[PDB]
Amino acid sequence: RPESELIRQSWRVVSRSPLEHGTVLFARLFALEPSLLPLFQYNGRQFSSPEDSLSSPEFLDHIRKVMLVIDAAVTNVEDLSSLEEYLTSLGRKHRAVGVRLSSFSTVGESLLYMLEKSLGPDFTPATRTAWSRLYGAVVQAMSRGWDG
Ligand code: HEM
Ligand SMILES: [Ar]
Repeated sequence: RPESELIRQSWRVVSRSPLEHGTVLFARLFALEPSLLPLFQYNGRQFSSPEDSLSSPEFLDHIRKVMLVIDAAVTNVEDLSSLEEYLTSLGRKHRAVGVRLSSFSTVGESLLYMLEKSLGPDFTPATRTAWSRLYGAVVQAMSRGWDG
């Protein structure tokens, strides 16, 4: 505690409808950083517009994969060292597909946006601070996949 409990309580709301909330996360992401759009290359083709991504089964499967990684982080919030090796290889995979490490800061802001809009009154400054810390720890582990 105390960050721990704020994370578990707030995630309970989001995890009721993961694809709907993850849709908000990625809509926001492309609004902030449109140059992330070409990195989702399924069947060797590029999405033209952000709304094109929302029709792609492969893209929606990636939303589910994202939400499952965040769920594992919440389940393990008391000790994240258990996920470190997995997160390092997840970083390496994203480096491989072309994501720059700086772009994970925009992902974090999109995550915070999605929580603010979902929780409304209930997304307190303490809750924000807890999620920033948890997300920061996840990215620090992933960052090792970009060497060092
Ligand atoms: C700008 C942000 C991101 C981009 C452009 C991106 C793109 C991709 C791409 C192209 C793949 C490979 C194809 C696929 O499996 O759908 C992938 C795999 C994956 N991504 Fe992401 N991703 C991003 C962020 C994230 C985040 C934040 C997470 C989790 C916290 C995540 C979790 C995954 C997982 C679990 C896989 C499967 C990895 C594997 O092969 O084992 N991604 N991502
Ligand atoms: Ar997170």
